[PDB]
Amino acid sequence: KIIDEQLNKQARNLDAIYDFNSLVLEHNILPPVLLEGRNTLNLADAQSIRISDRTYKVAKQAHFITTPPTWRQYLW
Amino acid sequence: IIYYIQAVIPGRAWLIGSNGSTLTVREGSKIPGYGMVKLIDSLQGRILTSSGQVIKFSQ
Amino acid sequence: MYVRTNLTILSPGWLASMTSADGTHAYEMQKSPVLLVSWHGKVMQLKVEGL
Amino acid sequence: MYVRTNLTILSPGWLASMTSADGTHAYEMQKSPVLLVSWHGKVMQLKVEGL
Amino acid sequence: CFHPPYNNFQPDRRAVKRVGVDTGGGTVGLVASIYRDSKRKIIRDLQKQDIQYVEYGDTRTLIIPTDKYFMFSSPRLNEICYPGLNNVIRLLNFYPQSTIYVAGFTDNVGSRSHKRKLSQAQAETMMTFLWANGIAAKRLKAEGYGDKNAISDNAIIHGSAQNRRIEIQWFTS
Amino acid sequence: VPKLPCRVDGACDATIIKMMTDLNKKGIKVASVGQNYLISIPASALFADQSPRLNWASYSLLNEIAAFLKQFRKIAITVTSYSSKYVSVKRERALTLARSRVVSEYLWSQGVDSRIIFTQGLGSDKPITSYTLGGDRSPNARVEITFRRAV
Amino acid sequence: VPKLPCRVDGACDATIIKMMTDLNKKGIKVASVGQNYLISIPASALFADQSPRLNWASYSLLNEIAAFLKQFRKIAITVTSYSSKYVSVKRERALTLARSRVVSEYLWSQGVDSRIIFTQGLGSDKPITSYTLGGDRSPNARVEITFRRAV
Amino acid sequence: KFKKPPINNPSDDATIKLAEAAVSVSDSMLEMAKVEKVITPPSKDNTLTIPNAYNLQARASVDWSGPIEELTARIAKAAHFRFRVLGKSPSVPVLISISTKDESLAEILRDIDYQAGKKASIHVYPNSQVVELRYAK
Amino acid sequence: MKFKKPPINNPSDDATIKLAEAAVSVSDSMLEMAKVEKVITPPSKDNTLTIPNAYNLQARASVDWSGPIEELTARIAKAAHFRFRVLGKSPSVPVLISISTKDESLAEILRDIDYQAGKKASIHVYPNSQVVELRYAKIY
Amino acid sequence: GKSPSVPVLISISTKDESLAEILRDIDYQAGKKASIHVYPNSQVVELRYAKIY
Amino acid sequence: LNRFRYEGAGVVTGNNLRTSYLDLYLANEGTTRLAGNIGLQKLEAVGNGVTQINGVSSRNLQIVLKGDPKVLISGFVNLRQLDMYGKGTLSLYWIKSDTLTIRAKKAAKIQLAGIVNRLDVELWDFAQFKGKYLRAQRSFVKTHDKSVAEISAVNHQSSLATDASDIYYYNLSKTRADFMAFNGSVLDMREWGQSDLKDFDRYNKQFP
Repeated sequence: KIIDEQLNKQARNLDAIYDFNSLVLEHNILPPVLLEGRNTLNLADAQSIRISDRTYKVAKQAHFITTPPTWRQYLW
Repeated sequence: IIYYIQAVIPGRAWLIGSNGSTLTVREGSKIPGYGMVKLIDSLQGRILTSSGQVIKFSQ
Repeated sequence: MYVRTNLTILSPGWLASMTSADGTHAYEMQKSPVLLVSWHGKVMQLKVEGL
Repeated sequence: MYVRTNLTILSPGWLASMTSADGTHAYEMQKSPVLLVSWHGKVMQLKVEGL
Repeated sequence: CFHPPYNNFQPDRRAVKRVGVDTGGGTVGLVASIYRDSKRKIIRDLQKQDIQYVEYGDTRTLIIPTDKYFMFSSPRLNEICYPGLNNVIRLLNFYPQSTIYVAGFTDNVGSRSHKRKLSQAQAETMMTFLWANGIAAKRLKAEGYGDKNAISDNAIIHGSAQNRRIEIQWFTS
Repeated sequence: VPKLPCRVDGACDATIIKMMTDLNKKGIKVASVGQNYLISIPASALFADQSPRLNWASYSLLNEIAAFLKQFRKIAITVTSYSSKYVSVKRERALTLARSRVVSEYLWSQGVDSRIIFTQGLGSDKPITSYTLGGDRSPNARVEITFRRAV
Repeated sequence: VPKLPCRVDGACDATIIKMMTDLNKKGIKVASVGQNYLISIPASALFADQSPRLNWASYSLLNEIAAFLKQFRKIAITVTSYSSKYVSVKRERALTLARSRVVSEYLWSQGVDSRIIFTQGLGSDKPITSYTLGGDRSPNARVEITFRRAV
Repeated sequence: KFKKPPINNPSDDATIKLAEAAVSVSDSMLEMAKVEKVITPPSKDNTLTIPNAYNLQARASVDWSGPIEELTARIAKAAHFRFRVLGKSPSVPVLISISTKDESLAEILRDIDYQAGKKASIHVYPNSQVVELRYAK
Repeated sequence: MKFKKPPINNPSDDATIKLAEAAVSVSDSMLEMAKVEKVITPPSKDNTLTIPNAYNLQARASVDWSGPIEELTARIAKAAHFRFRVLGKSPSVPVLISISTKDESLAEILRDIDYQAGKKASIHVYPNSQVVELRYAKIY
Repeated sequence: GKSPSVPVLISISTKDESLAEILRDIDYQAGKKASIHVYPNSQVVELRYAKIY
Repeated sequence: LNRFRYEGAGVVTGNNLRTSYLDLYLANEGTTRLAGNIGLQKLEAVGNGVTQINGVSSRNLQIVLKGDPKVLISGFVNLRQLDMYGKGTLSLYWIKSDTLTIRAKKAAKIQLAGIVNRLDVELWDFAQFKGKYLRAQRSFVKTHDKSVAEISAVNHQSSLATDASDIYYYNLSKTRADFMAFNGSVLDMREWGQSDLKDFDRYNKQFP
């Protein structure tokens, strides 16, 4: 309760920094989410190691939406 | 080549060139790259050119 | 849940949306114990009960 | 075990290592009750709780 | 008596007021005046406030908190803490020939150009304030750096809060 | 929680304040700004007349300042020396360097947990004051220590 | 009952009408027509002679006005500044606009739960009274605030 | 004698850092929008101007949603102007939907041609009181 | 001899600290992204060509609005005494605008609104007849 | 060069020697993995990783 | 020819004069016309007379008036310091200088235009200084009772007024600092008509 009411008191800056509609694509479609890593090294066993510079993964494919999300469904 | 205005007075103006060329320019005078001077304004640092462009203060 | 009002719903999204010639907004969407709208530049929250 | 930190891990090694552009390290490794790390040229021990 | 807006930029007739209210004795009024206007008493008052003073040899420095003495993200100055500024003027009255440097320091977050502009704004505001307080401009010069010589870590909240600062340096000869 | 120490051992803020106040009362310059701390001592309590030798009685003050120093936690400590202008530049530089080297060696021998110790002496190149009437008695000649608090 | 508030928070109509009576007693013009309220303040009690500055005691009146405006629920506020004719038209307009900016800024710093605030200065471009013997002492020079009580 | 501090002021280090971060991100987003947004030249915009004729200054209310040909014919009849079209009628006729209460047929035609855009446009001659609907190719 | 340091404030909150820790990284990332975008794409012109300021546009304003657009711009026009026109059509999806500032005049306020609208809508002004024209994005 | 995924570790415990000797010792202990170079007239100290594999 | 001191209340007129430096001491309302190219670092006039000079080019010049002359000077001058104590009027065309210090006591009507890198102004009473078209990078203004100052600051502006002192600035400096003691006033007093006017930013919103 304390943290929720503190967050509610400090409201405007939260949305001001975490707006999404400014990032939403023109076609009212949420652009997808990407994950990046660098300097990856793995060892499977003896005589088996693999090294890569950077890796990129797609988390969630893009899709339509009616309204931009908010901090509501993430913080409170 | 680009010119600029430095000091502006009713009737008389002070002109600088891209190479540092100085000029004490009156209403009646030919200015290179911009043609002939017609009118100057003390209120607004805008000088129209006979060629058709506008010269303002530098930034 | 089907909701009729004259506000502008923002939070939960929806599926079915329509508007009258007088600006009355009707929506159909998934159940949710709350809603969040904007009135005249002020964000306000609506409590949904009866679930 | 998966560990997220920004220090350097010494004692039990690991199998998967990754580092962000920011400077945050992540490791997937075997399970252990303790870890040995280098802080600023100084050794340090970390006790693991809730195995 | 006095006026809260810096008494409209005039010297304070404070000792006469103190001795008058005392007589309302001469000796006790005089000792009260000397106790009030003692330099060490002034320094103790600054310590009582959120202002720091440092002396080392013949070069001396003053430390001012940007947040406590400024409107946030504003080259304007909060008027609440005006006693500190009055004390500053009274203390600098004791060094009528020293040259002046003033400098400003901000945090590590945001556009570097924006940081530089804000620091310049703060420094110029302070210098102009002093100029209005009555020192000829030829004795002063302002400077607002970025986040170069930090006195504390910026990855710590309290460290950065201590880091953002206003410094005033002055020599003697 | 019981396994975890309540505080870093041997630490007491009251003791820190008390000893720092006592040191400044003795007359050794101590200054604190943020995490950056500086201290300064005139050579009159350490060396003879332009001498790279340590007076025996100075060991008590050395022990006291070392005890205060070890209270905090650090990474690197810098010690620098400043001297008067007596003969040349080379002689002054060598004397300052030797003094700094010796005091750094003794400090490191003492129980101080500093990862790095840097030492140097600039002689009479950056005077702190224009008043140069005295020689080794001048406040300009001195030895100073600086460090950054480690979190 | 305790869950859903009976009224908008901080609502005391008795206090509101009492403070309105006090303001009208002090001479600040307060008027209500329909759902629209207007308040006029003579510039003499706030500013100096043709000055963009305020005396320290004026902050009390400013605080009273802010406390009043806190109570009501609104969206838009309009503030305008009228003055006499002194030298020109542009100078008077600039003075009025600056005064409006200052009062609006202090109000916004205070907790006025608005959405939009407009500031305008008209100088002496529209008088209010045929009597214009006084300068800033004349009642014509003043400031005015207008708003509508929305639901 | 009493100038109270602002009520909702960031009187804490965390709050002031948050507000500074908000300013920074707002500035960054503003720069993003500034660089990405495309403008159009007013010297080259394709919007038919006001015909500035007296009979075009009347006021009316109109609701419509459908083919534009009969609508513009009726508007021309109301304005007492001859009306004609040129081109080939598309298989799927251009459709608009205008709901309005009190304005003038000049703005009506302006918005009509705006919504038409590529498929067709309109031209007005006040010298010979005529309106032409020109199709595309 | 009491010893202290200048900045002493009210106690903070750990959750706020964590929020700041996230926010600083987010802001730095946005700054870098804006820098690289500016580098890759050179801007050409500015909206001030189509939205030139004029007299009686200096009456000042301060707003805080994070909702729809139409009523906001209508109130602005009513204050300015300008005839309001709308071209195009409001789509089913509403166009939302978030704005918060203090002491900004009409011209730059409108320019900021236009920039934030970006691709969805556009604003134009005509001081000759005191006309404010809002045009939607007609596509598809 | 690029920092390898395997970090480079050292163990240094000495007393009162020159910075040049410290750096030479560091380079010796690094060995095949990295190298140290100095440009005095430019006051530049540089390290280079080993391009290998 | 290097010196000219005129006393005798006569009329002097000359044109097409060339020199390196000369010093002039005019007296007794000597109606003086000069139409030559002349450099000079000193000049004094008694007052109550008119004087026209066309063409001045010197590395330095210092002038302090005593009476109430009516002077007009054309050319390029690097000035240092000016003082006024009577009912004087002065006007120039262009000045390529960096440091200027102006003191005004009784009445001075000064029409200046040029480039200034640092300017200090002190006005006591009945001083109306129209430094319009005189762009200055650094400006400092101190005004006592009954002073009017039209200024053209560029980047950094400092201004203090005691009471009934009006300062109008015809340009937005990147840094502004204005203070009023009793009845001071500082106003933008701009056009509002230009199509390319710029408004306040983060580093400008200083409120009177």
